[PDB]
Amino acid sequence: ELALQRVRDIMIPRSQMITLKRNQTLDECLDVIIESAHSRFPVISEDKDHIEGILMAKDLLPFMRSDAEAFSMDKVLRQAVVVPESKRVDRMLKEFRSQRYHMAIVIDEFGGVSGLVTIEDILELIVGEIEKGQFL
Amino acid sequence: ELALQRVRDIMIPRSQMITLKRNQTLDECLDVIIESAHSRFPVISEDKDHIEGILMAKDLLPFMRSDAEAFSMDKVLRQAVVVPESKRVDRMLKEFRSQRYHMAIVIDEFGGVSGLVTIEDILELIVGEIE
Ligand SMILES: Nc1ncnc2c1ncn2[C@@H]1O[C@H](COP(=O)(O)O)[C@@H](O)[C@H]1O
Ligand SMILES: Nc1ncnc2c1ncn2[C@@H]1O[C@H](COP(=O)(O)O)[C@@H](O)[C@H]1O
Repeated sequence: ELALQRVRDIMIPRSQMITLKRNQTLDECLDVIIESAHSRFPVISEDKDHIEGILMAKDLLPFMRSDAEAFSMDKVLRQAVVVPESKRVDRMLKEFRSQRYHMAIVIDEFGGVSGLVTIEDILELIVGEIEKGQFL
Repeated sequence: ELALQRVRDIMIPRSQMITLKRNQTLDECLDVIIESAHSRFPVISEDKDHIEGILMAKDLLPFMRSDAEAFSMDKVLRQAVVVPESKRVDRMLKEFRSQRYHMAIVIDEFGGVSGLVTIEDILELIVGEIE
């Protein structure tokens, strides 16, 4: 059943993505991170169609030490992985697992950002199927 | 297949739990959290047999704001959920899902802490079965 669904069917659409701007202050970033409670965030330049990388909330913790250097986006920004929306979900899960990451940026047939997908949503689909089977 | 396993079979044993002490400073907590790379931590008093609660690393972030109050353990400590070693894993998964949490403390029949169990490890069992 995983082999038959595409990432587009399970992705978080572009409009629902919680992102950070490359030049936002630490306080603004914190407001977004704390309010949304997510762990990872696409980082954009001007708009959600231009993703510069991913920020992981955990990577902020070292900058909370009493003697740490100052935070800067350049110090924590990681490269984002991009996948086409047509990718099969079983292959997406295999890729998350083998390459050891959690979030991909999803692009459509025109090259624009159509959303994001995470390994957690694939696991949610699997367990959801478990609970549906248990419902019937 | 989950119904045939017990939490004892999949738990992180007591000796391997990465914990924080109730009276640790923010710097000490950060050292443990950053080194271990975990997201959630049992909080203990004298020893791992007395769990006072759970600390979630994300709950430290509000104290990073430029105008935030000072950190203290009392501001972030969360209540811990306890389950017996004998609990069947299908029931544990149902509980994590319905109550929407990730980590439970595992105790033996005498009241001692035998370890901790997480939803991530159950999901690892499931995905392992898929692949
Ligand atoms: N930056 C984000 N924007 C929108 N949704 C997200 C984001 N990060 C995670 N999610 C969604 O929230 C779920 C829980 O992940 P998290 O909130 O990071 O624990 C994921 O499986 C996604 O469906
Ligand atoms: N505080 C902890 N002490 C020991 N193991 C943990 C702790 N938190 C999570 N784990 C385990 O470490 C692995 C990754 O979980 P996490 O670090 O929360 O992403 C899983 O096998 C968890 O069961």
